[PDB]
Amino acid sequence: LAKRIIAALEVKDGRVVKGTNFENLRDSGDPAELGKFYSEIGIDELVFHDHTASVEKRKTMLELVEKVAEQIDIPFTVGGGIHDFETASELILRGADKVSINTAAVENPSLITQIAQTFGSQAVVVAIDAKRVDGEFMVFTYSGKKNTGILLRDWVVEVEKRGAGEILLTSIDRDGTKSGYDTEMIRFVRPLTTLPIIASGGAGKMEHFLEAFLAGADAALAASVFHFREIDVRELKEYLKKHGVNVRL
Repeated sequence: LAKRIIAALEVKDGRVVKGTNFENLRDSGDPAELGKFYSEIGIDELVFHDHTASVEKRKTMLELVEKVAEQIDIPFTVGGGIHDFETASELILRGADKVSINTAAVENPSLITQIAQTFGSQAVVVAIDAKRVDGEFMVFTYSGKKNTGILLRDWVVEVEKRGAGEILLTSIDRDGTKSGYDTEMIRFVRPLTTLPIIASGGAGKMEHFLEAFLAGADAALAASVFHFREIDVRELKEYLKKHGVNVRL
């Protein structure tokens, strides 16, 4: 099955947060320029997660989307504080291919269906942040601050029922570490859904990507390993292809 390598760019006020090690760029903090660069070195898709203050957030995210869309021809997803249909709609119309929803989806699962009814299931990425609590995988909202008491098992099934197109599955246990993707979590989710699963959290070395794909991920997302050039994207794809993973070269 075909596998995707996805770069996540954390943004705020139209700037990439903590930038990159790429000396070749005019501006290593320019999300559009960085996105273009990633598409040229072989990234399959981009995910932008915005952290801009409330007063300028809506306009800032729309400007980001417009600027990014001019520079790239590969799919991109935008998210971070999308709480209703109109916000999602404006972002897709302005150029995003997909939107990520998380806290708002948990609080109002019909939001998934609402977006999907106009933009198709393929436009809706449900980001699920999960962690082990007393031996069970639980869903967390508010940037991992709130244990919802909802079992990951139940939420995955509901997300697909509501019409999501893809699940962006972040293990809070691994996110920010470089210890590996949470392959147990990925394997737990795999049989519960037909949807593409984007593995997120824990990437540290090329072998972690192989492990994630063996676990049943359809895509693997990473940020700082790419931005700080711990992993070269071309080298990663060549590595994965060598070991039998169907990646696009």
